[PDB]
Amino acid sequence: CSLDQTVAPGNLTLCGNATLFTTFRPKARFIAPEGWMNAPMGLYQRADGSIHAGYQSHPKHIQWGNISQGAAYSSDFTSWTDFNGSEGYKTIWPSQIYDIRGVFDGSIIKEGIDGYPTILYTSTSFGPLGATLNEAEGTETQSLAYTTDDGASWIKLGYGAGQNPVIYEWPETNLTGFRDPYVFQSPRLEALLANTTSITNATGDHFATISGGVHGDGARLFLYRQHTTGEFIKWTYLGPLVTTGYKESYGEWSGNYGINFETAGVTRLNPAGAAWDNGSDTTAVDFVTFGTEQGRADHQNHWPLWAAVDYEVRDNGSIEAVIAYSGVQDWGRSYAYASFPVEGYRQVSVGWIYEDDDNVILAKQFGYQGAFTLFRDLFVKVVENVSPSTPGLFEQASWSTKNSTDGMSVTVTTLGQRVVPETLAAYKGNSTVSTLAPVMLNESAAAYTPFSSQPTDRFYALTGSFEFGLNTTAKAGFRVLASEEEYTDIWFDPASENLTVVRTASSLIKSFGNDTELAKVKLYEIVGAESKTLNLTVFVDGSVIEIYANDEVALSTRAYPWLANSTGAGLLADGTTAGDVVGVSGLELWDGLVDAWPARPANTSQGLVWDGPTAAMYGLFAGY
Amino acid sequence: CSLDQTVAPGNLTLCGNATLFTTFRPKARFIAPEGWMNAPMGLYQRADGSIHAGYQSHPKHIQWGNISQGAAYSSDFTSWTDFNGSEGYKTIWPSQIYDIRGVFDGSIIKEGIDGYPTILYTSTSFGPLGATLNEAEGTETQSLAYTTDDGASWIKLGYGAGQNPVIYEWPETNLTGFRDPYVFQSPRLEALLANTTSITNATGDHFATISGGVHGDGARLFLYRQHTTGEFIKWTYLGPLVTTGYKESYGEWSGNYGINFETAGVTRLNPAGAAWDNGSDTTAVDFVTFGTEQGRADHQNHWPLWAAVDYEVRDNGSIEAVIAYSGVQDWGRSYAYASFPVEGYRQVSVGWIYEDDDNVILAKQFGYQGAFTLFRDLFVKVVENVSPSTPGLFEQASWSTKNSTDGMSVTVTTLGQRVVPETLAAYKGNSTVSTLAPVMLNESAAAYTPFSSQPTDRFYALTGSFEFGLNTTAKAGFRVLASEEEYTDIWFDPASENLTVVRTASSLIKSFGNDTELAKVKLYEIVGAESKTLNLTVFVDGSVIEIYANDEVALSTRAYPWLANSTGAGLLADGTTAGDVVGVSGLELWDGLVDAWPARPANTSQGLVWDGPTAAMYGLFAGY
Ligand SMILES: *[C@@H]1O[C@H](CO)[C@@H](O[C@@H]2O[C@H](CO)[C@@H](O[C@@H]3O[C@H](CO[C@H]4O[C@H](CO[C@H]5O[C@H](CO)[C@@H](O)[C@H](O)[C@@H]5O[C@H]5O[C@H](CO)[C@@H](O)[C@H](O)[C@@H]5O)[C@@H](O)[C@H](O[C@H]5O[C@H](CO)[C@@H](O)[C@H](O)[C@@H]5O)[C@@H]4O)[C@@H](O)[C@H](O[C@H]4O[C@H](CO)[C@@H](O)[C@H](O)[C@@H]4O[C@H]4O[C@H](CO)[C@@H](O)[C@H](O)[C@@H]4O[C@H]4O[C@H](CO)[C@@H](O)[C@H](O)[C@@H]4O)[C@@H]3O)[C@H](O)[C@H]2NC(C)=O)[C@H](O)[C@H]1NC(C)=O
Ligand SMILES: *[C@@H]1O[C@H](CO)[C@@H](O[C@@H]2O[C@H](CO)[C@@H](O[C@@H]3O[C@H](CO[C@H]4O[C@H](CO[C@H]5O[C@H](CO)[C@@H](O)[C@H](O)[C@@H]5O[C@H]5O[C@H](CO)[C@@H](O)[C@H](O)[C@@H]5O)[C@@H](O)[C@H](O[C@H]5O[C@H](CO)[C@@H](O)[C@H](O)[C@@H]5O)[C@@H]4O)[C@@H](O)[C@H](O[C@H]4O[C@H](CO)[C@@H](O)[C@H](O)[C@@H]4O[C@H]4O[C@H](CO)[C@@H](O)[C@H](O)[C@@H]4O[C@H]4O[C@H](CO)[C@@H](O)[C@H](O)[C@@H]4O)[C@@H]3O)[C@H](O)[C@H]2NC(C)=O)[C@H](O)[C@H]1NC(C)=O
Ligand SMILES: *[C@@H]1O[C@H](CO)[C@@H](O[C@@H]2O[C@H](CO)[C@@H](O[C@@H]3O[C@H](CO[C@H]4O[C@H](CO)[C@@H](O)[C@H](O[C@H]5O[C@H](CO)[C@@H](O)[C@H](O)[C@@H]5O)[C@@H]4O)[C@@H](O)[C@H](O[C@H]4O[C@H](CO)[C@@H](O)[C@H](O)[C@@H]4O[C@H]4O[C@H](CO)[C@@H](O)[C@H](O)[C@@H]4O)[C@@H]3O)[C@H](O)[C@H]2NC(C)=O)[C@H](O)[C@H]1NC(C)=O
Ligand SMILES: *[C@@H]1O[C@H](CO)[C@@H](O[C@@H]2O[C@H](CO)[C@@H](O[C@@H]3O[C@H](CO[C@H]4O[C@H](CO)[C@@H](O)[C@H](O[C@H]5O[C@H](CO)[C@@H](O)[C@H](O)[C@@H]5O)[C@@H]4O)[C@@H](O)[C@H](O[C@H]4O[C@H](CO)[C@@H](O)[C@H](O)[C@@H]4O[C@H]4O[C@H](CO)[C@@H](O)[C@H](O)[C@@H]4O)[C@@H]3O)[C@H](O)[C@H]2NC(C)=O)[C@H](O)[C@H]1NC(C)=O
Ligand SMILES: *[C@@H]1O[C@H](CO)[C@@H](O[C@@H]2O[C@H](CO)[C@@H](O)[C@H](O)[C@H]2NC(C)=O)[C@H](O)[C@H]1NC(C)=O
Ligand SMILES: *[C@@H]1O[C@H](CO)[C@@H](O)[C@H](O)[C@H]1NC(C)=O
Ligand SMILES: *[C@@H]1O[C@H](CO)[C@@H](O)[C@H](O)[C@H]1NC(C)=O
Ligand SMILES: *[C@@H]1O[C@H](CO)[C@@H](O)[C@H](O)[C@H]1NC(C)=O
Ligand SMILES: *[C@@H]1O[C@H](CO)[C@@H](O)[C@H](O)[C@H]1NC(C)=O
Ligand SMILES: *[C@@H]1O[C@H](CO)[C@@H](O)[C@H](O)[C@H]1NC(C)=O
Ligand SMILES: *[C@@H]1O[C@H](CO)[C@@H](O)[C@H](O)[C@H]1NC(C)=O
Ligand SMILES: *[C@@H]1O[C@H](CO)[C@@H](O)[C@H](O)[C@H]1NC(C)=O
Ligand SMILES: *[C@@H]1O[C@H](CO)[C@@H](O)[C@H](O)[C@H]1NC(C)=O
Ligand SMILES: *[C@@H]1O[C@H](CO)[C@@H](O)[C@H](O)[C@H]1NC(C)=O
Ligand SMILES: *[C@@H]1O[C@H](CO)[C@@H](O)[C@H](O)[C@H]1NC(C)=O
Ligand SMILES: *[C@@H]1O[C@H](CO)[C@@H](O)[C@H](O)[C@H]1NC(C)=O
Ligand SMILES: *[C@@H]1O[C@H](CO)[C@@H](O)[C@H](O)[C@H]1NC(C)=O
Ligand SMILES: *[C@@H]1O[C@H](CO)[C@@H](O)[C@H](O)[C@H]1NC(C)=O
Ligand SMILES: OC[C@H]1O[C@](O)(CO)[C@@H](O)[C@@H]1O
Ligand SMILES: OC[C@H]1O[C@](O)(CO)[C@@H](O)[C@@H]1O
Repeated sequence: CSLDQTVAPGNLTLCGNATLFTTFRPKARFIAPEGWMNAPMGLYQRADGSIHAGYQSHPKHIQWGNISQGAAYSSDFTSWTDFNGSEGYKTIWPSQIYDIRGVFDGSIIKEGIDGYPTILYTSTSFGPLGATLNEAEGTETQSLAYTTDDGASWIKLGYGAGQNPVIYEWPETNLTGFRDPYVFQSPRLEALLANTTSITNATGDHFATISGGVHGDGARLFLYRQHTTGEFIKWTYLGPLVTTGYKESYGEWSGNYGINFETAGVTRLNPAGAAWDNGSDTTAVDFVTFGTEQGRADHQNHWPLWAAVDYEVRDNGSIEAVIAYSGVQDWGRSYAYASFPVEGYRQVSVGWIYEDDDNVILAKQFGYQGAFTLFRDLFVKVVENVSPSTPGLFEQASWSTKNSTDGMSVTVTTLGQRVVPETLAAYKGNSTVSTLAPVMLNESAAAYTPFSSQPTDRFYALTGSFEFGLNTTAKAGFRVLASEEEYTDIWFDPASENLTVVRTASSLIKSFGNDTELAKVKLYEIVGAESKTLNLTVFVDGSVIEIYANDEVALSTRAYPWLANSTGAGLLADGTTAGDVVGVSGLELWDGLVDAWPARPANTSQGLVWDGPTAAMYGLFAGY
Repeated sequence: CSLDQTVAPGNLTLCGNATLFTTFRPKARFIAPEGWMNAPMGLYQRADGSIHAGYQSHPKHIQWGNISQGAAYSSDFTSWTDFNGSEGYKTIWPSQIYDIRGVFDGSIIKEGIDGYPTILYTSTSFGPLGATLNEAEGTETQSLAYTTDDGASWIKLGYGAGQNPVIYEWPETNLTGFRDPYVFQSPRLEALLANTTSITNATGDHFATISGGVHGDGARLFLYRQHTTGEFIKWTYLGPLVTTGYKESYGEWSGNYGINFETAGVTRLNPAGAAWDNGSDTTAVDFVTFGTEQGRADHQNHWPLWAAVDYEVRDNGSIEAVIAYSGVQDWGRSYAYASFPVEGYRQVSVGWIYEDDDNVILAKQFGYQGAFTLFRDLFVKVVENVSPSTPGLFEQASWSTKNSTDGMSVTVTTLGQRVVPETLAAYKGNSTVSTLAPVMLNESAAAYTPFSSQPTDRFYALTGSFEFGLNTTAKAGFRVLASEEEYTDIWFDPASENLTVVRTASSLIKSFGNDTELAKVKLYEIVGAESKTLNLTVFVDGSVIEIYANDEVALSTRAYPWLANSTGAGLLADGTTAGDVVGVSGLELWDGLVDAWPARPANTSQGLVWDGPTAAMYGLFAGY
């Protein structure tokens, strides 16, 4: 195994375990110390203002199994410190008959058992488990644990009647899934249900959704309400909150609802961030975020979606969330988005970016799999003075429109997402910042124009505002992780409304994915404007490429160039002419970002292990 | 619920949990503090000379489940002290994917991992488990744990390749069972295999048997040998040690071999006790003790058996234990006998006495189920100068015969069992001892004759020597736990060779078992004698009646009389006449015995719990 990155890669499958640990590894984001990670979980702001982040974790392995909560904390979403206890960085693990098959996703009751932060999580036991299998009741249940030391450790309630698991009865038969309890307070839902509490007897101040579906009949989000305030054992099933059809799609801008939901959450937002009103704020909108499975031919059959909803109260004292419009939270290789409340009326969302090595060819050589996305503030994005001639505006696909009184302008509303400002400030302050001169891409533009200042490594950010003619057929964007022989091209094509990431040349290593990523982006044209603008921001972090457009569209992907000099960046131009000009301004490069794990050495591998021949006998985990 | 024991019992099923805790409870023997217990396990003599005894335990329940090792220690087999740790009196419990379904029986390697006492135990996981079910490989495996604090706690080896479980591959297909590893040293087997170690490469000083069988083709005891001395991960399968046929019986004196073995062990004995020679001691005999299942219509389909064996070395470097003669370790409501070595060339055996409430009618009201037998020294019983006219002598059923040179006398050899002398000494010393006058049972004998001194409670022992004519048709024995209305009759009938316990009047409470117990007893007639003698000893301990005859035959049973005065005892006589006289001598009553758990209060119930609706969903444990 040669690690010479000045020549073509050899047969890297001959390399030992974790020999490629640092080669492609993100440095500026949340990632486990080593091994397998997937979904964020147990997210909460602690009493001291710091953020506790959990994650689905399988240390010393590179496939899923014995799934546990790994955890860490941060005062700024950006620089993190691992917990370190008797199980290393794990804080909850399989240990009881009810959760021995895995401690799945869970969420936080901030004032729970004996006043302590309390997690409600999916406790899994034996049996077929999956949306395409014949799962039975008991295999997935919901259980409680609480922490007396701010997340350093958790104490589970005892196993038994009136204790764990606390939710085990399936609310409907033939479920495709029954997991990922999302606990939340909602003045909105309390106000809506206040006249029906005699029907259900559920009067608690916490609600919980559980994600699943029904075999042959689409996904379901099930709503529960805490039966009594200050008591956490009894949760009353109200009814289905979200019901979608088997592989139903709301359209091209909205992914596909698949057969089963995962990691669903409920929030309420206004233009500033989180909204805690009862319905009285006319600018606030109710949202559900959710993953779907088996409604996609690629991306591990997974869509991370969101929908704006209008709540209706049913006669039996339950809530129907009627979908008003429906979108995509991230168009790339990410899934399992979780959101949580943060001080200052914020709702912050973070997901999991998987690798692009689906045949598991170099996973052992990495010695790890997975990272988080960046942490994102959610809010209601409002665009005023939108021109009615904006193409496709009244499809109202992943947005709503409200006409002005005179019908000559429109107010557009949709889900906004932006990187938390703490991370942007820390990144900028720790980076070498180059402000670049604006450029007109015209007849003289090369296909690729390197920036006047170049990155020094695979840890950087770039931004630019691309101004297009209203009838342009030109394409423009950014090339990143670029040498002569390897590069990744991020294009926007206003005529098709497609943002693409072309990865045919991303790496000389052929075992990594090289399919083109695609997001839809609606450029809302402004009344009186003779152009339309795309604000495009890209974070490059080891192998992660994380793209944001107009504080609305997000696309996370992976590129694994071998060569040490495949770090360059610049502007892309196609079909720009003297008449069809793309103006690029507000150009800036941040080289370096932040070391997100300052206490960790460069190599935190502890080696990899095999579970042995019993892994195949039990049939639960791959075993490596 | 009335607890008035001076009048007839009411409907005792209306009584609360553990309200009958003290009513029928043994006081003078090993028993858990509360709840369910079954098989002894993890038996060893510690470095300080004390005895560590483990047991299959389910606290706060009255049926089997979450099965764990409860433990205690004693300096004299008789007075015990519970361990007390983070899990109360438990010291090993289900905690890993490989043992989450139960920590089954295991045995001790005295100098094991890092020189510490080490247990090899059956670690169970999910799936059908049972001799009549379709069990699969992995459901029962064998795992190691070691203790650094003399049994107060145990540390399991890690889960994985080259660690736990250490034995998982089935040695043959379609096993009925694969459990109860019995680890032992054997100079005998080492000497027999010494010329074959090139064939197998197994040269360790520990052997282990695993108990099971093959579907449709009878029971099997599988022999393993430690691959290398001082190393405890690798155990090499040699071959089947004992092979018996599907529901095969060696005859009337030998029970039935059933379909599957449980709790099998291997030992070597001589007339004094344990034998540690290599084969050179011509007085020593190799024995296997084992439980069988599904070869009996009653007694929970369970026979606790033993066999004398002659070892043959196979060409593949394995051992066939050929059965020479075959007997019964206890004829009553006991099972799961374990034996272990004790200083002074002793092998000590102890089993589990189950209740006689198979429909679980009063188990909750008890608040516990089960006890141990007394601890028994094993040895080779030798009877010299036996008359060849002893009826049925040359059937050689559960004994062997060796003729004298002149053919006029016989030496009989069989398995001897007697209560450990420490217990007999402690019982006698703490009791009020009444030595009773000898009696001739003749034409004037009443059916029942109370002893001149009577017990004061349900904790006593009695012994007597019954001398019969060689052609007697008289019956005699002992009545115990007796008032006018309730009593239990222990009869010997030399003409049929049957020792019986008639329990039709044992209790006014009709839900307890009342079937007649039966053991075969061979009175070996001595050359020149004009009579034959039965030495009969009975221990009465709460509800336990434990009977020993001629240091050979054992019969454990249960009687639950309601009335407070159903404690009396005396002699039974049937068909005694002027011509057919039974002489009774050596009569002695010990009233009181010993408080075996001096630190425990009278009521050690902690209440009972229900596992809740998930117990039925998981399908592993009853849940109560
Ligand atoms: C199969 O069998 C299994 C084994 O038996 C079984 O699992 C066990 O289940 C039981 C029962 O559910 C569990 O017992 C509970 O334990 C809770 C604490 O759990 C944490 O701590 C224990 C013990 O920790 C000590 O020991 C360990 C090991 O040595 C050390 O590491 C620790 O440092 C600590 O050591 C100190 O103490 C020792 C003595 O105990 C000393 O020896 C030592 O020197 C130290 O000083 C840990 O073992 C636990 O770890 C395990 O679990 C975690 C997850 O939780 C895993 O991550 C980990 O790997 C382990 O598996 C864990 O860390 C107790 O809190 C709990 O007791 C409460 O609940 C019951 C009711 O259900 C009450 O009876 C009891 O009174 C307690 O309730 C009171 O207190 C709580 C909290 O304060 C209140 O909320 C509650 O209202 C109540 O308050 C009352 O009192 C107040 C005043 O005090 C009053 O104001 C109130 O009004 C009120 O009256 C219970 O004991 C046990 O942990 C399980 N063990 C394991 C190993 O899993 C399994 O379920 C079985 N399976 C089946 C299918 O049946
Ligand atoms: C799913 O995930 C699960 C969770 O991750 C996973 O289970 C875990 O598996 C791991 C890996 O197998 C287990 O880790 C092992 O733990 C052994 C010790 O186990 C005992 O102690 C721990 C820790 O105890 C501390 O913390 C608890 C909890 O707070 C306290 O109660 C204790 O008092 C104690 O507290 C002190 O220390 C803390 C810090 O650690 C402090 O915070 C605290 O303040 C105190 O000071 C317990 O948690 C264990 O309890 C659990 O298990 C028992 C059964 O064992 C249950 O009954 C119980 O309920 C719990 O479930 C337990 O009591 C370690 O010995 C072991 O490390 C050895 O092995 C590995 C190799 O496999 C080596 O890397 C390592 O070096 C060690 O080997 C050396 O040492 C041994 C023994 O000394 C030697 O034999 C060996 O040769 C070697 O020697 C070397 O060094 C010598 C010099 O030192 C040298 O001379 C030699 O030459 C040689 O080089 C390992 O860490 C972990 O316990 C499991 N945890 C649980 C909760 O189950 C599960 O498997 C996963 N499932 C799947 C399917 O994957
Ligand atoms: C004395 O000890 C016991 C422990 O043994 C303590 O706990 C009780 O344990 C018994 C079992 O011994 C439980 O009985 C079972 O109850 C089931 C129905 O439960 C619901 O109703 C009761 C009655 O009002 C409620 O109290 C329960 O509430 C508790 O549980 C819920 C969770 O569901 C918690 O949220 C609460 O907080 C409580 O903890 C429940 O709401 C019932 O299904 C079950 O029925 C079987 O058994 C009976 C009798 O044999 C049959 O009539 C019936 O047909 C079922 O029989 C089954 O038999 C076989 C084998 O099981 C199966 O193959 C068959 O198909 C069939 O299903 C049973 O009655 C009791 O619920 C439980 N009580 C608790 C936890 O409070 C006592 O508390 C303790 N007493 C004291 C004072 O300490
Ligand atoms: C680098 O990290 C790894 C952890 O990932 C460490 O451990 C190794 O892990 C790999 C898996 O990643 C193990 O590979 C598997 O080995 C099986 C055969 O094992 C036996 O042979 C090897 C080779 O000589 C021995 O080393 C083993 O000894 C160890 O295990 C025994 C217990 O059996 C212990 O007692 C010892 O002490 C050792 O610990 C064994 O004797 C093999 O069956 C398995 O095969 C699958 O995978 C390969 C490749 O994909 C296929 O060719 C094959 O067809 C099988 O594919 C399966 O694929 C799917 C999904 O699994 C199934 O559905 C199919 O039906 C099919 O079965 C695999 O090759 C390796 O054994 C293990 N090594 C150990 C523990 O030593 C490394 O140690 C670590 N390296 C370092 C230097 O630290
Ligand atoms: C019944 O018990 C008696 C008394 O223990 C046994 O007779 C004794 O046997 C020993 C050992 O051979 C002798 O040393 C004693 O002299 C005998 N004592 C007597 C006759 O009082 C007798 O062997 C036992 N019988 C059976 C059939 O087990
Ligand atoms: C980058 O590295 C490759 C391989 O060493 C080399 O061919 C190329 O000229 C280097 N320089 C660039 C792309 O500027
Ligand atoms: C990282 O550390 C692991 C564990 O010690 C080691 O096996 C591996 O070779 C190291 N990799 C690198 C790139 O240093
Ligand atoms: C309430 O009504 C809805 C709509 O029919 C139904 O799906 C839900 O199950 C009901 N809730 C109950 C029965 O608790
Ligand atoms: C909204 O405005 C557009 C453009 O003027 C018009 O076509 C449409 O009918 C208006 N909708 C409503 C509800 O008035
Ligand atoms: C660099 O990043 C750290 C960690 O996030 C942050 O606290 C610090 O303020 C940053 N440095 C600046 C802004 O100069
Ligand atoms: C075309 O673009 C280049 C580079 O921005 C610029 O120098 C030139 O002035 C542009 N042409 C016109 C006509 O503006
Ligand atoms: C024993 O008790 C019962 C019921 O109280 C009584 O009838 C009998 O006379 C008592 N005395 C005996 C059997 O000596
Ligand atoms: C024994 O103690 C248990 C637990 O406190 C109690 O429920 C039961 O009534 C007691 N039984 C007796 C006979 O004292
Ligand atoms: C050794 O031979 C016996 C008799 O055929 C057989 O049952 C056993 O499995 C053999 N041992 C092996 C193959 O290890
Ligand atoms: C043993 O002795 C009996 C009685 O004398 C006789 O019938 C039998 O044949 C003898 N057995 C042998 C092997 O000599
Ligand atoms: C009573 O029993 C205890 C406990 O077994 C024992 O140590 C003691 O010696 C006995 N008392 C005597 C023989 O007087
Ligand atoms: C018959 O038995 C009684 C009681 O033991 C005794 O008094 C009497 O002497 C016996 N008869 C003969 C003839 O020995
Ligand atoms: C003695 O026991 C046997 C069972 O081994 C039985 O067949 C026989 O009928 C019994 N006879 C008497 C008289 O009890
Ligand atoms: O690791 C298991 C967890 O990951 C998910 O499948 C999302 O991909 C969740 O539904 C589950 O809780
Ligand atoms: O409790 C389970 C244990 O009990 C037995 O079944 C004996 O009755 C053993 O074979 C097993 O190890």
